[PDB]
Amino acid sequence: APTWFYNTTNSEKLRELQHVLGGSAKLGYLTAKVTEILDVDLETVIRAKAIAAYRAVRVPVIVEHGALCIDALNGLPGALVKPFWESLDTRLCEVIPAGQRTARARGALCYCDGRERHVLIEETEGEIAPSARGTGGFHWDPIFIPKGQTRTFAEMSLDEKLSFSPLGRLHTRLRTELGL
Amino acid sequence: APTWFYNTTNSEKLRELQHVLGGSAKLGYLTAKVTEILDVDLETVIRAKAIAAYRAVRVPVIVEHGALCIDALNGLPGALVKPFWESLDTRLCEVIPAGQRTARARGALCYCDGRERHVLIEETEGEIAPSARGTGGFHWDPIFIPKGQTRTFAEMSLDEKLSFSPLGRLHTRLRTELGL
Amino acid sequence: TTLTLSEAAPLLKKEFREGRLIPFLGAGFSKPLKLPDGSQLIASLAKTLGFEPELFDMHGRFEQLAEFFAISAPNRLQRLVYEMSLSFDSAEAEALREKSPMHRALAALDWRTIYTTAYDKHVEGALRDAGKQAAVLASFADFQGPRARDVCEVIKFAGTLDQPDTIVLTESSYFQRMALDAPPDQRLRADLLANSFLFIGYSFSDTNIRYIWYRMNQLREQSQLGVKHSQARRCFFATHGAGLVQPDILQQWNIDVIQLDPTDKSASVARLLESIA
Amino acid sequence: TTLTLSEAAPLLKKEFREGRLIPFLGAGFSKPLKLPDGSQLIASLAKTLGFEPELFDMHGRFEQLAEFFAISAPNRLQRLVYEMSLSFDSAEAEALREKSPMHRALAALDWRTIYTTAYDKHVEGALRDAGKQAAVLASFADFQGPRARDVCEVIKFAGTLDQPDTIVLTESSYFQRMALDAPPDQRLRADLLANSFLFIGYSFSDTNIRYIWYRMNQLREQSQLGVKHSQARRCFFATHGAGLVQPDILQQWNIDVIQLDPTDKSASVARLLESIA
Amino acid sequence: TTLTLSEAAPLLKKEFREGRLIPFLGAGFSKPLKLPDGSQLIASLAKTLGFEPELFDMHGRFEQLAEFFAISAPNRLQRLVYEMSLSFDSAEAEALREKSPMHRALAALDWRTIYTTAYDKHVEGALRDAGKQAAVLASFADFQGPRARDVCEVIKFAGTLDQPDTIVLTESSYFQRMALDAPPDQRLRADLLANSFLFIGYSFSDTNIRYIWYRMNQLREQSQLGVKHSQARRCFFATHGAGLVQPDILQQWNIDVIQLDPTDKSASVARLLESIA
Amino acid sequence: TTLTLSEAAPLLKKEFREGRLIPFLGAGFSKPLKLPDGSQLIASLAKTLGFEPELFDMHGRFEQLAEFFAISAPNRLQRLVYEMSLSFDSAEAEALREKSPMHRALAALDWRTIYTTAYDKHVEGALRDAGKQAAVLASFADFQGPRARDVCEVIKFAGTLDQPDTIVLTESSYFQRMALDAPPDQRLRADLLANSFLFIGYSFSDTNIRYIWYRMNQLREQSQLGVKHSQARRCFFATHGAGLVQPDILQQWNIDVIQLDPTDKSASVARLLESIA
Ligand SMILES: NC(=O)c1ccc[n+]([C@@H]2O[C@H](COP(=O)([O-])OP(=O)(O)OC[C@H]3O[C@@H](n4cnc5c(N)ncnc54)[C@H](O)[C@@H]3O)[C@@H](O)[C@H]2O)c1
Ligand SMILES: NC(=O)c1ccc[n+]([C@@H]2O[C@H](COP(=O)([O-])OP(=O)(O)OC[C@H]3O[C@@H](n4cnc5c(N)ncnc54)[C@H](O)[C@@H]3O)[C@@H](O)[C@H]2O)c1
Ligand SMILES: NC(=O)c1ccc[n+]([C@@H]2O[C@H](COP(=O)([O-])OP(=O)(O)OC[C@H]3O[C@@H](n4cnc5c(N)ncnc54)[C@H](O)[C@@H]3O)[C@@H](O)[C@H]2O)c1
Ligand SMILES: NC(=O)c1ccc[n+]([C@@H]2O[C@H](COP(=O)([O-])OP(=O)(O)OC[C@H]3O[C@@H](n4cnc5c(N)ncnc54)[C@H](O)[C@@H]3O)[C@@H](O)[C@H]2O)c1
Ligand SMILES: O=c1nc[nH]c2c1ncn2[C@H]1C[C@H](O)[C@@H](COP(=O)(O)OP(=O)(O)OP(=O)(O)O)O1
Ligand SMILES: O=c1nc[nH]c2c1ncn2[C@H]1C[C@H](O)[C@@H](COP(=O)(O)OP(=O)(O)OP(=O)(O)O)O1
Ligand SMILES: [Zn+2]
Ligand SMILES: [Zn+2]
Repeated sequence: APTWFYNTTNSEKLRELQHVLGGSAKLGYLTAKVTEILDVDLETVIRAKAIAAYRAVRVPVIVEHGALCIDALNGLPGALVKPFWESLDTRLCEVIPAGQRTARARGALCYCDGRERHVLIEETEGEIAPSARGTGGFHWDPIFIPKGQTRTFAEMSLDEKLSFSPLGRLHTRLRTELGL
Repeated sequence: APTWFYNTTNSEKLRELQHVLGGSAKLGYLTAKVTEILDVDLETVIRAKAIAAYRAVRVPVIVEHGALCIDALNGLPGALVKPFWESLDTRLCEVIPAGQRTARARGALCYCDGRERHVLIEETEGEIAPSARGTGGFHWDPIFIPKGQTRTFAEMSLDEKLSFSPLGRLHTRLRTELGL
Repeated sequence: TTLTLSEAAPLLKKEFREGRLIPFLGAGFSKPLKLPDGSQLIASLAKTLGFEPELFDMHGRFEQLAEFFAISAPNRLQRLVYEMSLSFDSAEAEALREKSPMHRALAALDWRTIYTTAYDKHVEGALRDAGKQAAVLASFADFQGPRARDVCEVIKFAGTLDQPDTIVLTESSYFQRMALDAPPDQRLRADLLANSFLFIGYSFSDTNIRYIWYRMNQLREQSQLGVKHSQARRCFFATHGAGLVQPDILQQWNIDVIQLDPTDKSASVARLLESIA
Repeated sequence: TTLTLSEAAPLLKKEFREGRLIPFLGAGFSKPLKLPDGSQLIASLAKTLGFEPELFDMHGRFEQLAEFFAISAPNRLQRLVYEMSLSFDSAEAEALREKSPMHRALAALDWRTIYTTAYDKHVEGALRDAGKQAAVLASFADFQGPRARDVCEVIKFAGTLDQPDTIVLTESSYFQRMALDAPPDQRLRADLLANSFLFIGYSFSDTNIRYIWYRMNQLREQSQLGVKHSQARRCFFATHGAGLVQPDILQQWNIDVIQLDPTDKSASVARLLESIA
Repeated sequence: TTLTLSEAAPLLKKEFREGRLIPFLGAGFSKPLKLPDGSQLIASLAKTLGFEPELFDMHGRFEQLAEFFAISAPNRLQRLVYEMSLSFDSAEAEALREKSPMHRALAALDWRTIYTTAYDKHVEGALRDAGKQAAVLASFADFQGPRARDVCEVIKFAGTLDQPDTIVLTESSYFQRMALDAPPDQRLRADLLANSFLFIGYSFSDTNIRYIWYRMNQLREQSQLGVKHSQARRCFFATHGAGLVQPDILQQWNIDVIQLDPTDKSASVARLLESIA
Repeated sequence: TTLTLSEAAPLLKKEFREGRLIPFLGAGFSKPLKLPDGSQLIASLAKTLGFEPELFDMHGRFEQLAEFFAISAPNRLQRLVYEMSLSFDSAEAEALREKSPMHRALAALDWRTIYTTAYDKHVEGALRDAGKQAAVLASFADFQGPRARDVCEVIKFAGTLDQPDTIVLTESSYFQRMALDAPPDQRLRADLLANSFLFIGYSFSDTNIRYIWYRMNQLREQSQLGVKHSQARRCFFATHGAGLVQPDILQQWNIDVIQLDPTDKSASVARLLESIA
């Protein structure tokens, strides 16, 4: 039986984390839907998301939340990236001026065993693409190009995307701190 | 003794609503701080804000939340206007292209007596100013010019701003439906 | 600090082959029958009273919101029992009950006494499906009445829908049961003197259950047994979602917690009842 | 459906000049003394145990989280009483108590019996500040001991910090008080037979208080009085934030709700105690 | 016949750098904190009992007057402990404790064991002020409980105010400690086998301390060591006001007297603790 | 709260005719023989050491000043015993002993065991004056030695002057008797199990006597007798000048105080011993 449960309703996050942490027999999977608070700080939102998911499932839970801080928007959306990609689909490449396309793709895991919450944050420098290119991946992957690379997250495979994305450095930290 | 309590932590909203509904002896004032949920829809946020404020003060409560839907951003920020003005102060006039400056200033009251929540929404067409002009008012008033008018909300006095702003049509609806 | 399924399985075989294990079933045992639990009743009571279900749940506990419902109008509690009968013991709830793996695995064992706190005929009705016969005992006239010599007696600890005077749902009915004078209260306290219990689908939220195990531990402490002998007879509490505080409160009362797999709640209980056989 | 301050003021004058009004004070009566209520104790118990205060509050009620604290380590409950004595009855809490308008208005009236459920000497200490003298009665030895013929007897219904065996804070201590055999329990039930009570700063969340007024209603319904005479003797429940369900539950038990102004909670109570004079 | 401060300073450096020096602190170590000694407690016990403080001090020793206080009324000893906790461990006594030069000079040294006979948290509390951490050991559950690998253990030889069962104040409590069976008694007698002690602020008036050093001399005389080797391991007794009889009684028991300057009692002790460093 | 002479007289007749009353005589029983008490010895020890008698008495207790005397010079304790034999058992002290009314009234009764804590042959010497014969038992060789079939055994609890090794006068000798291993200690604790004692001329100032009656109360409290039966067997403490604290300490230990007339101390004791006959 598992002892830690990764809660997500996003089925594309689920097959990413099962690609690397899938072989661990100590990790189960739940799909409870939680409501995030309104704040641009990633640390604040992921920390209030874990207590809201422990209240739902009542087992040691691991939640995940992201950020897409942009320099042209002074860090917006931040942790408000979920209703930007809903509203601005690929016009998000056009609302940002050409010449200052730089941004940060941040990502945070927070595990709550019921008495303490611990947050693990990784971060990837990059820049917004001039137009959405690429087919693979999911939300905002056709618009983000990491630093040094020329291709987007959508143009790379799942093994290549996780060698750049924040989740590829968060697998090793989550496995070490939880013994998965 | 009052029977309805207007809850806000924003001291500039308090002196606006006391300018018109201040003479009503049935309206008291509280200052409990609530946390809004993450959604661009104004109806969804104001409705979850009233149950979160009734849980705090346990009396019949009236809460208030706004929106600044912009056509160039496909309705963004919407009810996410509180962390935009924190991040983009007057660069918000510069992130929007010149020529399609149109926007809507929406505003919503929601009163909860403990068993039902009723939402009153008004709305003002306008357009974003080319640069922040004006001294009076508060958050995002120097950037919004109503339709027909040439001046901002910041360039108008409190009696003139409430003849255009959504709160000036929400006083009469709140007084009639509550008997204030 | 918490037993697993494979660890607690030989401990349940020993008490069952001695005939000293008694199931205590809760409202959660009827969840694969698509029946409301204690939260969806309050969502239905708020719709009748004109409340919103999220605003009505913040005005008191489950016992107190049902007391408010019963005194809103005359004959308001009688109507609830009628509506509950139509939805709990319906024909489509019986059809989901033969194909339920928990109700098959419960009736496969040869029990002698079953305690339930649910308002439905789906525990004794599972025994009728397996060819066995049961005896519902809820009121004083049921205990006095005739029964076969060897029949699994199903003790309705909360009441039954065909006898609406026995239903404890409102707060005044729980305070009437605090005196421990009801025939389900007197039968439970005498069976607790000599038997292990298996809590399935029940969460210790009612203060009428927690007070009985309190005063059984009092008789235990005043009898001045040793450390070894006062910890010999245990009770078992199978729960998918036990927290961090509640399993340590129940170690005082000789109640062990069996952690079940929370991914599929229906199959985890069914593997527990098949491991007793 | 709820009395205001001006409506309930002549009803409290009549019971006071007959000597048949008794205050029942809660934890909220010591809130202008900057003392923790039942929520900031749990925030302090979670800091000692290593919990976060928001995660620890979701594992049970107030009675159950204190039971978990007391069994985490030996001598853990004794330390809490020692710490509580340093913070509740400190010198800076006494200095805020002479200048408190509620404690001046309470001691200005000539009471004979005061019931409190707080662990501090700030109710009888308010009586010593006004030149009067009080008599703390918490244990069996206090009732048996000597007292002046005419002295306001302050009944510590929950216990006192100078007698740590009388403190009911954990869940096992509340279950010990369910039998209604303690000397504060026996004195309360006999004063409820003949007197009106005034609930100030207390919210009916403990099931040991709600069970006493339940059984009083039993004696009342079995005595077969009329509609007019069974509703004659009322009790009064002053609360700033009473909801929608709880005032209607207490109409069964002859408890009227006095709605106080929630803007300034300290001055609303002080105007109630000055309106009795 | 009596060591001075400069003579005893190299003798204390040698035992400290070997890790074989242990402080024994008395009631006089908390006198700059404006706390009562053994004489002002009796002046406070006489006020409660109705005696005059000069007449009450002539009816027996300190052990016997506290025994008379504890049996005058029920729960009279538990009232004293509560009152003592309000005055000894108050906030203004903590504020005088960071600016006290003795408590700074005590915590500047890297001790491993400290014995105290005072009921206040101002010896381990001085260690928390210097960034260090301490471990209070007063009862059997403290010795059995968990501590860190290396933490100065503060042995409360008389008891602590947060555990009122460990306090030895009355005569029956001192007679219970004559058997030398308590966990502070067993820990002291094993540390006396191998370590030098430094008595600061304590006067040998209790017959439970003088009896332990008596029996240590027995083991010493029956072991038949020479004149040179039986006088090698000494203990040190810093006192401002030692008389003429008592320093010669303690030469039997390998206890040397350090005469401190009686003009400023606070600065004389602080120069002793800084001379060890 | 204190027995008089006429009240305690029938209580002493009942224990004497059953043979269960044993006198315990102190230093004050030899005061009409013009012998020094514990205060005039210290006045004589201060003259030898060069002290003033008022300054020497402020440097410690009676046990501690005699310990200081014995280690001032070699063979200093053996000189005192020789001096005390010349003054306590002199010929003019024997001549005052036949005409003493207390020593006549003591020897007129047919005792079987007498305990004394004085250093003189004036208790057994009073028995030889009345024609009776006594048996002094002070050391181990006296208990092992031969006596007659029936002879009042005088137990020298403190020692005798003709056996100077048995004298307990210095502090190290009292600490040697704390283990309760001496033959006077073992004989006293077995006679206290079954007999009432009559304290005449002794004041409870020695902690070796008060510790024996403490442990007797232990055997009494652990045996779990009732309120009536644990208070049945009393001891009696005749004293002219008992204070206010000390009679209430001894009520714990089943010791009753007999108040004698302090005007003539010799005749008040003699009327007590004649009232037993
Ligand atoms: N006719 C009924 O079945 C019915 C329905 C609602 C309420 N009630 C009455 O009101 C009381 C409150 O009901 P409640 O549900 O809130 O408390 P409860 O303690 O009776 O049930 C909660 C327990 O059900 C368990 N549970 C939930 N889903 C489960 C599943 N799929 N399989 C196995 N176990 C599961 C939970 O883990 C939890 O331990 C009930 O005790 C009952 O007396 C009865
Ligand atoms: N030494 C203490 O004072 C103390 C502190 C915490 C807990 N406790 C014990 O634990 C129990 C739980 O405490 P609790 O506070 O959660 O329950 P409670 O019912 O005793 O107090 C809640 C009540 O206090 C009232 N209140 C709050 N602020 C007030 C104010 N400024 N003026 C007047 N009334 C005010 C609330 O309206 C509410 O009705 C307590 O009943 C007590 O036995 C005691
Ligand atoms: N919480 C407390 O501190 C406290 C207070 C009163 C009593 N008690 C208990 O009751 C017992 C009564 O014993 P006692 O107090 O009569 O004698 P004591 O032996 O405990 O203390 C007397 C010693 O304190 C020393 N002293 C006095 N002033 C000093 C100063 N300014 N600096 C350093 N040393 C100083 C004296 O020289 C003397 O040697 C105590 O041993 C204690 O167990 C504790
Ligand atoms: N050879 C001796 O007689 C002798 C002399 C001095 C000391 N000592 C030893 O040293 C110890 C201390 O002597 P202590 O006298 O101070 O203590 P103590 O308790 O032996 O004698 C005091 C008691 O003598 C009583 N007393 C005084 N005058 C009396 C009288 N005229 N008649 C009857 N009773 C009278 C007092 O009331 C008091 O209760 C003694 O117990 C003894 O062991 C022995
Ligand atoms: O690496 C990524 N590459 C492309 N898109 C990504 C990525 N990571 C998150 N995303 C998208 C998904 C979702 O639209 C939003 C996160 O918002 P988020 O609230 O966490 O998603 P969700 O509500 O659908 O699932 P969950 O229940 O786990 O919160 O950004
Ligand atoms: O008419 C307006 N003219 C100018 N600025 C306005 C107006 N109306 C709202 N605003 C600003 C204030 C706040 O920065 C944000 C609303 O966000 P909002 O969450 O409601 O404000 P808040 O948290 O400070 O106070 P409250 O406790 O009432 O929610 O937009
Ligand atoms: Zn989400
Ligand atoms: Zn806000």
